Amino acid sequence: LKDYALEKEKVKKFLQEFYQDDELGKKQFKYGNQLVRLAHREQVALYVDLDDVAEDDPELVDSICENARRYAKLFADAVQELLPQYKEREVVNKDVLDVYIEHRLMMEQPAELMRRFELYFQGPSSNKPRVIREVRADSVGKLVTVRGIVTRVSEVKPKMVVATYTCDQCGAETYQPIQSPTFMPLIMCPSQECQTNRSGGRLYLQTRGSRFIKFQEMKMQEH
Amino acid sequence: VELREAQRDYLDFLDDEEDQGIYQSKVRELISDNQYRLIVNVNDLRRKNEKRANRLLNNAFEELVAFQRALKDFVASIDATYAKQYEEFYVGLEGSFGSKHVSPRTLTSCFLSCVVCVEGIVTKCSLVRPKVVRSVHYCPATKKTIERRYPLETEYGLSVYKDHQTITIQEMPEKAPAGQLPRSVDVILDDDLVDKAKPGDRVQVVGTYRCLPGYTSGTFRTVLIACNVKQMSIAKIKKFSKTRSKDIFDQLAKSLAPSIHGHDYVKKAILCLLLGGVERDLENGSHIRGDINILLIGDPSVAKSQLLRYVLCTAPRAIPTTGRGSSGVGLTAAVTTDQETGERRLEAGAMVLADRGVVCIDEFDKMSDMDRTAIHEVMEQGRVTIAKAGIHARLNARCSVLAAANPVYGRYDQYKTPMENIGLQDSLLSRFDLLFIMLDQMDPEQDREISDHVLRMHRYRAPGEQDGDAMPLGMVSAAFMKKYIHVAKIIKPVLTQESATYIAEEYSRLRSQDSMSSDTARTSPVTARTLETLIRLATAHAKARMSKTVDLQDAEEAVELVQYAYFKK
DNA sequence: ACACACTCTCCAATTCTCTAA
DNA sequence: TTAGAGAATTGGAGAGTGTGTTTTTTTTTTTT
Ligand SMILES: Nc1ncnc2c1ncn2[C@@H]1O[C@H](COP(=O)(O)OP(=O)(O)NP(=O)(O)O)[C@@H](O)[C@H]1O
Ligand SMILES: [Mg+2]
Ligand SMILES: [Zn+2]
Repeated sequence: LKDYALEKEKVKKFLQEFYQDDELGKKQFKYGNQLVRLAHREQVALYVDLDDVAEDDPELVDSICENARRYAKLFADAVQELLPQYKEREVVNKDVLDVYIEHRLMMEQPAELMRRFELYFQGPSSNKPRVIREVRADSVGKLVTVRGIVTRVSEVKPKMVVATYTCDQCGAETYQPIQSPTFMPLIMCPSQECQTNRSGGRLYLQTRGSRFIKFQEMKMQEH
Repeated sequence: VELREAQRDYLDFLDDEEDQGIYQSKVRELISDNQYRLIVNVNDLRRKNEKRANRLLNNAFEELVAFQRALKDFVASIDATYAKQYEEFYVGLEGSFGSKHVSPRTLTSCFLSCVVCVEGIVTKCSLVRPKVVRSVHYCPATKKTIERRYPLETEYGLSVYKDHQTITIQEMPEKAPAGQLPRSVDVILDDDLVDKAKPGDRVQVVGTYRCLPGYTSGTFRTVLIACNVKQMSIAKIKKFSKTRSKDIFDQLAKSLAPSIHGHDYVKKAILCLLLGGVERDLENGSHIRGDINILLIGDPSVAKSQLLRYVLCTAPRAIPTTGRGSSGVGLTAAVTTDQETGERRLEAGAMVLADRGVVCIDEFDKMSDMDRTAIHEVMEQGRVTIAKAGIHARLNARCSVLAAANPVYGRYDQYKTPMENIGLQDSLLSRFDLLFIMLDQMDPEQDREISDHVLRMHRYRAPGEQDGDAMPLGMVSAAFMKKYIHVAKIIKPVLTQESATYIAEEYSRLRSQDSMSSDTARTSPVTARTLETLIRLATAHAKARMSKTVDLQDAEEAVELVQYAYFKK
């Protein structure tokens, strides 16, 4: 397998150096500009285009198309590492969830809780759309493109991403990142003071601190 | 440990380049097409090595694994890089199996672990879904990984899966023993064999018969793990069509259904139904119906039912139905609970299964009108709209309907008009292309030849049968007819200015004559649908000639046919 | 895979007894 | 007189084991 550290540096190089002959050929480095907007919280999602990557490294594009999930995580971490370099400005406080984070910083002075951006791939122009019948089991885990008609859509629901608890006795806080479709919550304090004294303090979950994302379910059908 | 020598036998059988090199050529083709299964003919194996061939059929499992390994080594010896692209290779079998050819009734518990060759008719399918064979997990913090076959996080791109499906085969009903219902068996399809058969198909499956486990009651369920799946259904046609000495369409029509005497025009119309017209589409999104529908009405004992039972045997993808024995749900589609997955889904009815085919409705006048409401949408637009089991869908049901009925009061009445004798609604009667009336006119001159022909038919005995035998319970040749019709279904001929002009002028003349005529002398009114019918019939006649143009001869034949159908007492 | 009910074990807390501060 | 060390009895903290878990065809009475 590849060294994902080397791949991380290659991705950083792409973000740092790529220009699409952009802004009417003025070569203003589209992804650098995007990183400025992301750093100043002007924008949330970032759609990286695989046709741009193909100009420098088609083998990287092929590496992405199979086992896409690894490269999703990789690109997200690369963007988080590069974001402070494109910052120059202090942003105004505008969200209760971030007021909690600000209090947490003030008291301190995991990264998943702070990572307020989304990263998605726009498919390479080589890949023609499949019909819903041709997405067979040899395509598990691979990036695909599909075409059809929508039949049903749900309302938008809050989906849990990381839970935040508080302890009645010791005044500390704890975190629990969520990935599977289900989880089991915490009960009793794992901090060293409570544990060593066996003082039995309980954990209360805080909807003012935990992180949520907009989630919706949909169905699509053959022509 | 003789299997290492058995594998050695199979490897030197596969290395046939020293003796005419057929199997090496086939393996080379397999490589070029990027495939991973081979089909071996058991006759060749039996010829080269009697011992190994006769042992394979009685020890399916232990012998086939050796054959697979021999194939893997041989392809690796040709190209190691190609051999590394796939985990394992497969082999399928064909030829003559002798005593192992069975049916779902004759297959019994003594056949377990034999290679068997079952045949029957497919009745249902489950949905394709994946199965896991090898799973992988990885840790980026340590560059560590683990695997399993059938902390760290799962690697979907390093793991691998394969497809799985279930189908069911049923005994041929013509072969059932007296007074019993047909038997059936469950077949498993896997990897590259999924979705190779659908309901109503006649198939022949090769596989290994095996039990499935199930405290235990000491009782098992048996299934057939398929190993291969098979389906069943130029110069002569060129020189025959090139002759041009006679009107070929008349000869083919005369030769239709030799047992049945008389009824020339009905035979010609049925041949047009078998050949069909052609579709056309318009820039506004509209389209013209290419298929033809026919209706027959008449007295008892005038061979109406026999013509339906004949078309059903001499046309591809044809379905029977009777008016009293069927329901609207059965005609269109019904909701079904799957026992493999637990899910609810639709199942095709009679008119859906007849897509791009023919459907024969006998005893049409005994249907409840609620079923005719279902038939209306199908006959007009070729689609059927369904709103059940969480699905809102527009299914495809493009088919030609051939239907037969008997008049009101049982025997047709000469002193009443056609619209009085015929029991159906005028709206429904406007959908069929042609409507024929048939009557038992008791002339002795005609009875002479009819009775003679029937009696000749009852004295025949087949040449393979002896003087006193009785059977157990359980002119153009037919073969050429099938082949000629099958090739003629490709031609797609086109209008000519002269034929279009003739049809337009003649339609205006016919409309004037109809305007002069009265309902006491006609079956139904003449409108634009008459033009569509004329165009379809002329197209079909041109199609029979294989002439790329629709000619004046085709148009003249078409108008004569509809003239006879509409303007005779 | 994840919860009740039951059985069982070993570690060390509580008191008796003898002794020194 | 007040307090600590060595020996005996007993509670309970903890581990291990066993088990459970809408959608189609056909009849009958009474409404038409
Ligand atoms: N011209 C004929 N040639 C051959 N057999 C004929 C002919 N006319 C009648 N028959 C016989 O008629 C019998 C009944 O045929 P059938 O198709 O049921 O007639 P039908 O018009 O459908 N009458 P019915 O089903 O009662 O409405 C068959 O056994 C045939 O042998
Ligand atoms: Mg009949
Ligand atoms: Zn605590």
